[PDB]
Amino acid sequence: GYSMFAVGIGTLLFGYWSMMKWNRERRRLQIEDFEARIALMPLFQAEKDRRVLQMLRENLEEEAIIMKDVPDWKVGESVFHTTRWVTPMMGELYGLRTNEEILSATYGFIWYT
Amino acid sequence: MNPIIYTTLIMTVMSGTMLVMISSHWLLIWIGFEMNLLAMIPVLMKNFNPRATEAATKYFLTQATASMMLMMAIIINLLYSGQWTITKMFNPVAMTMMTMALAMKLGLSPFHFWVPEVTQGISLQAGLLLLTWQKLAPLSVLCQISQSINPNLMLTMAMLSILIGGWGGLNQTQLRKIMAYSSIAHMGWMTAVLPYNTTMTILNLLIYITMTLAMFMLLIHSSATTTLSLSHTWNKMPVITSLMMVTLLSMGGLPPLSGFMPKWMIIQEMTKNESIIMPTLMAMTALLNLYFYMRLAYSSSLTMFPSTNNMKMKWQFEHTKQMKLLPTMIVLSTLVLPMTPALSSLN
Amino acid sequence: PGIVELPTLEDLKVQEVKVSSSVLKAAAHHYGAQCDKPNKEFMLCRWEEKDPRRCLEEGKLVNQCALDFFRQIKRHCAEPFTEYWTCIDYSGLQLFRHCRKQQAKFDECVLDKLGWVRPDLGELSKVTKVKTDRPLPENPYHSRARPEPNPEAEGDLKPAKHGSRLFFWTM
Amino acid sequence: YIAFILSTIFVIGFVGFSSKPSPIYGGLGLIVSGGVGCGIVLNFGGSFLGLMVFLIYLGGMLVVFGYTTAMATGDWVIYDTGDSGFFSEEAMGIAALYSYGTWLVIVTGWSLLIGVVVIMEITRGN
Amino acid sequence: MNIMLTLLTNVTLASLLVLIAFWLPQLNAYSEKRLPFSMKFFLVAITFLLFDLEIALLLPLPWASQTNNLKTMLTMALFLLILLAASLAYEWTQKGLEW
Amino acid sequence: AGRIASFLKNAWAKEPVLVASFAIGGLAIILPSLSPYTNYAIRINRATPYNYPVPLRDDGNMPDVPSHPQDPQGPSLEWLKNL
Amino acid sequence: PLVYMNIIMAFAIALAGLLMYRSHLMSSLLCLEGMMLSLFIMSTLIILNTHFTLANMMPIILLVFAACEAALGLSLLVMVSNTYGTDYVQNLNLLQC
Amino acid sequence: PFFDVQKRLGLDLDRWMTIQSAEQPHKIPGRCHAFEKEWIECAHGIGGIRAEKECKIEFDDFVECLLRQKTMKRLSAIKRQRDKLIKEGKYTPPPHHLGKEDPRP
Amino acid sequence: MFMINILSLIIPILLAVAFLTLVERKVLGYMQLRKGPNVVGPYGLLQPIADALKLFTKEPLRPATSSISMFIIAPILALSLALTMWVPLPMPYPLINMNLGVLFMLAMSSLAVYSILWSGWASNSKYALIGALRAVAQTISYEVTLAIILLSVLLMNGSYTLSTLITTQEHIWMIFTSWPLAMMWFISTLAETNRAPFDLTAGPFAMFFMAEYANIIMMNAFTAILFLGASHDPHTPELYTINFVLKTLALTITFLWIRASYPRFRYDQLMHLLWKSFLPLTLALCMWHISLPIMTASIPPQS
Ligand SMILES: CCCCCCCCCCCCCCCCC[C@@H](O)O[C@H](CO[C@H](O)CCCCCCCCCCCCCCC)COP(=O)(O)OCC[N+](C)(C)C
Ligand SMILES: CCCCCCCCCCCCCCCCC[C@@H](O)O[C@H](CO[C@H](O)CCCCCCCCCCCCCCC)COP(=O)(O)OCC[N+](C)(C)C
Ligand SMILES: CCCCCCCC/C=C\CCCCCCCC(=O)O[C@H](COC(=O)CCCCCCC/C=C/CCCCCCCC)COP(=O)(O)OCCN
Ligand SMILES: CCCCCCCC/C=C\CCCCCCCC(=O)O[C@H](COC(=O)CCCCCCC/C=C/CCCCCCCC)COP(=O)(O)OCCN
Repeated sequence: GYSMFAVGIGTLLFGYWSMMKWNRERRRLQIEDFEARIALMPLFQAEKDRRVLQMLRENLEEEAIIMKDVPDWKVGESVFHTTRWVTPMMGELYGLRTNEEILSATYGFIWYT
Repeated sequence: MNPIIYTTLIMTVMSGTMLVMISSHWLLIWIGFEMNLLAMIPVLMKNFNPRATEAATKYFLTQATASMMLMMAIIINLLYSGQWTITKMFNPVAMTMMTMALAMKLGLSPFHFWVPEVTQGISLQAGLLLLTWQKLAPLSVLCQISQSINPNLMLTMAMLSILIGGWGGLNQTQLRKIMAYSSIAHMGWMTAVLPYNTTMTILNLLIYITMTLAMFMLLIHSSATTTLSLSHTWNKMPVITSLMMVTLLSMGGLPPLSGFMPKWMIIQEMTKNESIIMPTLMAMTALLNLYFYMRLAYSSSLTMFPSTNNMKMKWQFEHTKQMKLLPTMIVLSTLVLPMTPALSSLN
Repeated sequence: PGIVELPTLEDLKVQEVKVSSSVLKAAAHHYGAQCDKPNKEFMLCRWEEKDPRRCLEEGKLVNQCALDFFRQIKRHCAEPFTEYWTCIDYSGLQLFRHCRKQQAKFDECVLDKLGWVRPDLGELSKVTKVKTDRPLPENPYHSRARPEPNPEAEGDLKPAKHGSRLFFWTM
Repeated sequence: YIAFILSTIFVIGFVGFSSKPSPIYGGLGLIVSGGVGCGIVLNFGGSFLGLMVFLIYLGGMLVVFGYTTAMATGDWVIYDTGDSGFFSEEAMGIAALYSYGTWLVIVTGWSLLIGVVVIMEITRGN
Repeated sequence: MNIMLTLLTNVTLASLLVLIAFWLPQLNAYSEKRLPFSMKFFLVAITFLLFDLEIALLLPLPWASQTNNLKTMLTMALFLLILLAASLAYEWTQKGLEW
Repeated sequence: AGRIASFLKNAWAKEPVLVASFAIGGLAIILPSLSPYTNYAIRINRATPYNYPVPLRDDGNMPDVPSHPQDPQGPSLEWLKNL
Repeated sequence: PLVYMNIIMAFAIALAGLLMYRSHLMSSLLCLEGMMLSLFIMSTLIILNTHFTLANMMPIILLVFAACEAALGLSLLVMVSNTYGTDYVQNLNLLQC
Repeated sequence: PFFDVQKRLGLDLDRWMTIQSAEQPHKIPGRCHAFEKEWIECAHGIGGIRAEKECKIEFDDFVECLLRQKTMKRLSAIKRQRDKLIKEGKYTPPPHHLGKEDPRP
Repeated sequence: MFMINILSLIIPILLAVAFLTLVERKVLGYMQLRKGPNVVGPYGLLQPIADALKLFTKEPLRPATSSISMFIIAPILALSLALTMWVPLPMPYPLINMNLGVLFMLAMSSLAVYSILWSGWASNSKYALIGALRAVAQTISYEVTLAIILLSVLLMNGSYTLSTLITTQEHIWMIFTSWPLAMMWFISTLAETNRAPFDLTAGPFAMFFMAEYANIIMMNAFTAILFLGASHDPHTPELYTINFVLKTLALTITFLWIRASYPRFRYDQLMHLLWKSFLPLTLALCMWHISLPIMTASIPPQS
């Protein structure tokens, strides 16, 4: 009676202690991984900005070519009253590209398993 | 039910209403309406019989549909503007949906059909609660968004409510249906003034609540639910019938009683906005409510109907439970016209 | 209304860092320790200007700094680095904890070659300060002028003239 | 236009069960519609909320509905551009319920307890 | 799209196997010759529904434990569980769990 | 004190499941407010960097803010390692 | 766009079906539940598209409350059946205007 | 009607969830954080009538960010013109828009 | 080669539930002082083939008055769900790596009652309808406590990802951290599959039986992953697969042992068991497992 409860409490406490140590170690490992990501982040930001700007410029050149004969069109006009930079939507960067890469940029992360 | 459970349910109803009244987030207002509806159903069904169950299911279906459309209006408003605060409605379709949902919650015409049946099905205490307390939350929400209401729709529903209440009250011999149609007409009067002045709406609501509380408590004291049952009260307690006659005269808008104060004020306010035809029609139509109030007064206290022999035994007994605030309700519903300028307290 | 200004494709040309994610992860700690200054200048500029087009020069600078770092690694510590990033590249999670042994070798090698000390725990997540000559933007949000507030009347309260003045009431 | 195809099916199932034929078959139609809607939410990116539909809605509420019945007789453009970091924003916003939404938790728990009490009182009968 | 293909394959195989099972023995020639409505079962279903709603509320706990507001989160989680236990106790005491 | 002891002894017989349930629930309610490691858990949650640390513009008036990650200024995680 | 329109159209169809009332009050409850499911989908899509993080609780909340209401309605239905032997809508004619 | 208990007591019962730009967990921004912040700062302390009349620019930009109707209209016009030109046979896509390009990190 | 992976997941499961019938008969026979099938085949190894062929060659007794629609729909849903529950399981790598794998299993398990309800409704009998209603009530009752126990256990894991359970149990099993939750989880899995002591209730029948046995094996595999975590070496996953399969087999044989050992409950008795012994203990242990990681500063990493 008493011995069974003592054994159960003992194994519970041993498991609690082991899991405490392991979870603290896992927290430290996660911090190390997050620090590596933080160190790598600025280069990724620079590359992302360059890529977005290149896509926007290419779309601008193609729009200038296509909409030449349209009477009332203005090439590269904004839809906002403000002159502040606005982050582009997905349809703005891949609007004129093929369906495979459109579907990639839209659903690749969601459909990846 | 158990008195503890009944008290808890009543407190939950009041807490849902207060949550609607104190919150600035649309989701919390919806939650308050949901809590109120959830706690309201057992109160209607407290005395179990098929009529009470039928009334409870009718009320549930109506209120659930209204709450669903209220959620839809909130979602459309959020879609066209990332806002959750209860303010200007930002969209005409969403505002029309919200107005219709709140109209069905209040029972305004053409969504008036459930009120007489629900009131007839439930007892007199449940009817008192349903016709007094269950109007605060939708009217408060309407007051908060008054600047965005389309006046045409609001005025159409208000005038329809006045007409429907006046016409439907003429045909009734059941007292609870008479109260329901009177409530519909008074709701029309209350909502006809929302586009112009919400203080007038609140004043009308307070006067109507006082009068309805007085009349329902008088009906509970003389436990009558039909015209003929009320015609026997003079042979046991004529004072109750005389007080009820004066209260009915007040409810008809006759000066110098209290019930004249709202209409008068509302008419004045409407005239200040170059609205002349509508207040005229409104008073003409309130004449119908006055007519069936007068018919009740004729059958109740101004004439003496035949009695029964077994009434003699009832002469030997007194009411065991006395309702407090009944004398105060009668006085407040009859004799507060000289204190009219107190409305500047933004009641 | 208005025309969106975009830099030419020539403004977006720079020698790209052409290594994969495992190689970057293997050297992430030393890269953060050594290339901190250009990266922090670029990130401060990015968070202050709120415009990608205003931060291109700092991006080219951080690319150049990364290239210099990787050239030093190539010229000094090629093979231990190769083993370390092959380690990292095998795993599906790219975990640091599987083959610390290789990591040690890499660390030892750099400590013998460039005197590089790996930053400790909690050090790369510190908020540091940047000394820059770039002027602080005054209206990064491009806001217009705020409308003037209401007059905000104030004074001493006096009793209402002749009272409520409601119909026949004299008070 | 995968999202559009799902939407069309969603409306078709709604028309199917809204005709109200043989409430068991209306329940089957509503089950199909709920599955398609959960698929829409999953394809959008709301994994937890779609799975919440699929678990709570389908497996509890429609199951109870069917039990009670048995007793008786254009896209892809409006999307984002960046990434969410090293977590999912939907999970963070949902988990903020215990740190930000104390008021919501209080009112919801009170409502659920009141609902249990109300159901018992109503089904008592007498 | 991988999950879509997996579900399609599972459903296709199930349909094919069940169809062949139901149609293979149909080629040979052979002879080819209420009211009660128990309340208790409805009550069990409704109790399941309400408890499932409370489980839906409790589900985000694995993520709720990283907030830096550990005291508030712990208080609210214990509040939810205590009200769930109170619901069970109320159903138990008013003879709602009998057969 | 006798009545409570008698009630506990009578409940431990013929109702051990409920006694265990109430004991475990009460312990779970009470212990966290008395443990000293809950503050450590809060600190561990604080020290997990999910976002990028945005640097501050130096004006010569921030001696507590380090200029490099290896600088001794700023928060430390030696306590976490020693745990 | 089109996706939002379909969701709204589904809500309108469910509301119309609820207001048709052929028979079988259970069909009315099913229409209410379909309306709520449409609302859930629509609100979830709006909240996810605009990255309103703190609003992610809102769908869950709605769902919970709606299901509670559903339970309530079911109870009412059962009681009505226990009085008449069926859930027929035309049997609820004791109270009239 | 509205009884501002929160403002009287400084409670913040539900104000934390009313706008996109109000202290999201882990500092995760809304998609239209800047437009909403500008509109709120324009309209603050002025009243609904004056805010509706005078802060219309900010609200229009916020609605454009939220629903992107103008952007989708412009993209649709460009795509329709491109489709008409390619059907006629005068414009051809470059290799960048045909998948023949050189990707960058 | 994703189709090859899907087929290599599906077919061996079907073969395993085919031979689990022979293993069950043999084990029950030997615990009953007799032998199982040992004539058809060298040691009964051909018995499942014989039963399958006989079942597929026997006449199907359609009611001739029932709704064919739900009658054919129910086995399809049952077998499809039984096969779908296997795809997120890591051994050591899942076919489909899901963030919320555990929630996915819970959702499909909640779906599983529809086959019972539809088969009972389409049977065109009042007594079969009563039996189906009783089974549905028992199943939902026990899945409540399944869900609560599952969330309590995952509170030490950090997420709903099934692969993380391998990382969580790298040094010690979860059985040592929480054995009472494991006991209640085992009993609830027994009551979920209508297995003795909870078994209170030709082609389509074969499909239903196959779905039931696949569910049994799947539940035991999930229990083995959840509570007895095997060590996984990234450069030799065969070791993890062997350990996981051995633990799953041990748990299945324990199911057979329990079937061979005990009488069966009454309906009210198992309902009382759940609602008055498992639910209070589960709620108390859920409070304990919420409080414990905060008390001991042992919160798992991921968020
Ligand atoms: C029949 C006449 C009506 C009777 C009404 C019942 C009488 C008993 C009620 C007892 C007094 C209740 C007052 C509560 C005490 C403090 C109230 C205070 O905290 O609230 C203030 C509010 O005080 C109340 O509004 C004043 C109530 C006084 C009612 C008297 C007016 C009656 C009309 C004239 C008829 C004469 C009646 C005289 C005999 C009683 C601040 O309001 P605020 O949160 O900032 O704005 C919300 C309201 N808005 C939206 C309309 C602007
Ligand atoms: C003031 C009047 C008191 C008496 C009247 C009470 C009226 C009815 C009861 C309802 C009132 C609810 C009170 C709690 C309001 C919630 C807000 C407050 O508690 O602050 C929270 C603090 O949390 C508290 O710990 C909540 C404890 C309250 C719950 C325990 C008992 C609740 C019972 C309430 C009645 C429900 C039914 C009764 C059941 C017995 C927020 O914590 P904090 O982290 O700073 O801010 C979050 C934002 N961050 C993330 C940016 C930092
Ligand atoms: C303060 C902490 C609260 C939070 C923890 C709660 C966790 C979950 C527990 C609550 C679940 C619901 C409980 C419902 C209670 C119902 C009680 C009841 O009515 O049962 C009685 C029987 O039980 C009773 O007698 C009433 C309760 C008895 C006392 C139970 C424990 C009380 C406190 C004991 C522990 C105190 C602290 C322990 C400290 C020990 C040292 C560490 C009737 O049972 P029948 O099914 O009708 O069968 C009887 C015929 N054979
Ligand atoms: C300071 C730290 C505190 C730590 C807190 C934890 C402390 C733990 C205290 C003890 C907890 C143990 C609880 C374990 C489960 C208890 C459930 C229970 O006891 O229910 C029984 C009943 O449970 C059963 O008997 C179900 C068994 C059904 C037969 C099925 C076969 C089971 C036997 C085979 C062994 C199973 C092994 C499982 C291993 C799982 C591996 C994954 C009660 O029923 P009654 O006797 O009728 O009494 C109540 C009525 N008045």
